[PDB]
Amino acid sequence: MLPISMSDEGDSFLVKDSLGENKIPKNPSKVVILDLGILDTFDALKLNDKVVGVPAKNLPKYLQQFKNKPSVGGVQQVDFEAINALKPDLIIISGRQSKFYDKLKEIAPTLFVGLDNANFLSSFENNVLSVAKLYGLEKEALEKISDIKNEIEKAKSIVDEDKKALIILTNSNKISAFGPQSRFGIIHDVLGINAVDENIKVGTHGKSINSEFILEKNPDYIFVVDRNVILGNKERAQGILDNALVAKTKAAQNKKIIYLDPEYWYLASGNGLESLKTMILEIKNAVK
Ligand SMILES: [Fe+3]
Repeated sequence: MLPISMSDEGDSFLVKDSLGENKIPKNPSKVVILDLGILDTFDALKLNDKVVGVPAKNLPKYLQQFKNKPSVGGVQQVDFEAINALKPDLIIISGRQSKFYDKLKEIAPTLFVGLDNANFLSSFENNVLSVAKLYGLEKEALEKISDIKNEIEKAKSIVDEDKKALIILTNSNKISAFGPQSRFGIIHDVLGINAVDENIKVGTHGKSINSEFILEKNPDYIFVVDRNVILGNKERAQGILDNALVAKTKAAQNKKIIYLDPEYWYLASGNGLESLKTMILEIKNAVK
């Protein structure tokens, strides 16, 4: 995962990222943001007035200050006609919109703020700082990055190293597991919670598993991300895991099956100076 690089050209920056190269004007004034975390970072840096389009169909509870903005669809259902009609000077995307990069780059300079699951903290810093640098706000960004570092250390200091967690996602009645360096990796990689099974190694899709696997591993914590909440489906993780095999795990018996808010974890708000902070606190409060 290539870090974002910028070179000053007076009125504009020459910007290189994993997907390509763009000329980005300084102080862009009409920004379409498809990544929810970076939307939150815009709010944290007081750049709300620079934003002209957001994915209103997936706008979570903590980003309701952007409901007034023009909708450019959802994080997957990108509305190209809407984006084009706004005439933006900058489009910002993450992993979900990489597939749309060439069409978006025909409308305006398109900055990629991907989170590298193998290098979460560095990519996050580089994403926040590269946005800040467009506006001259490096100093504000560093103070907020330093707040996140502080929250990380508060979380870490409370972790019980004798305990092991499993991370699962639920989608319809299907359960998939995720481990270190996956899309939920920060629970293991940044907050230092031990994985039950270090050998689950996956990215965005996950290992297909069942309630017998979960009992076999017998984790002390189960972190559940229920994709059914995002997709509107009738099935609920709470129903999926209410069975006799899961009931016998240390997790069920100690009431440490923890239902993480998928508006943060699944929508992947990790680029947010305030949303990352809330996710770190959600982990910390679930295990302390
Ligand atoms: Fe998805």
